[PDB]
Amino acid sequence: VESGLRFYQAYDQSLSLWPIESEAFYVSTRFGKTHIIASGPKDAPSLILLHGGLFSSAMWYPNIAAWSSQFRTYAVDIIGDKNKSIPSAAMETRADFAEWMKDVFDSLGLETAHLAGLSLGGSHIVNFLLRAPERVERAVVISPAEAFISFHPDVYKYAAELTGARGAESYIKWITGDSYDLHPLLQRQIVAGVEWQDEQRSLKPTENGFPYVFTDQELKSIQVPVLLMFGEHEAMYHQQMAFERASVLVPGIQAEIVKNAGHLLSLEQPEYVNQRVLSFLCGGI
Ligand code: NA
Ligand code: NA
Repeated sequence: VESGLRFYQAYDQSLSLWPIESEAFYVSTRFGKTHIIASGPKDAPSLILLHGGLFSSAMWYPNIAAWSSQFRTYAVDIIGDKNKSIPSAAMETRADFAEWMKDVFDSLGLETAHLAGLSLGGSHIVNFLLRAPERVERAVVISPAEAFISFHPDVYKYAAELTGARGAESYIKWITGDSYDLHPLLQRQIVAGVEWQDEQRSLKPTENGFPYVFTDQELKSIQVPVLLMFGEHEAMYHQQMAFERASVLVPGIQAEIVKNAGHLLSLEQPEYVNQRVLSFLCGGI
């Protein structure tokens, strides 16, 4: 609608921050046309990027130049969230999420890929590497939306109030923390995203979907290299407990808690995150 136009306009603004050339297009999936922003050398290994809830692929601007030197990066807009992907059938269960991603891989012509993701996209990645390990090279999970530990009860109050601008600002103020401000373009886009009343693109809890805490049983079964990163100031849960749990259960995991950052780790400490991910991704033998 009218709000939808304002959101699409804000998204296009945010994309002026993209530091390199890229190709935007849609791929077909059984859950709808999924928006991709692709960058980097066309013969380089594949890297799928999954944004946090409400942020869209635009949030990768301070990481994309570093990662697209050595990888063909595909920044994927999670279908059913506020972004350019266009939902058909609602994506509802954790099985659906992995099927959606298989279709994305398929439409992109990819047998395997590296994946890196924040928050919601981080939780997609854990779900994907569990259900489709054969399609995953190396996996990077940053500030995951649950997955390793339960949210603070608070999280649901903030989520429930995402019904207009006031709610979005309140969410942003809380999630960023007192030490970090979003770039004004991203601030605007996220607010306009929430203002846009579109239920098909509104994130909501579903029966056998997200949010989800993976069981000891599931986590012990992980068979791919995982890099797990939390910020010391993570507002959404006790990152120490998530760290301890992941470290104990996941075979060969590299897990860490980064100083002077909260939830939005790839945005707050891009210099560190950029290189840490490059180092991990090129760590395969
Ligand atoms: Na802030
Ligand atoms: Na915390």
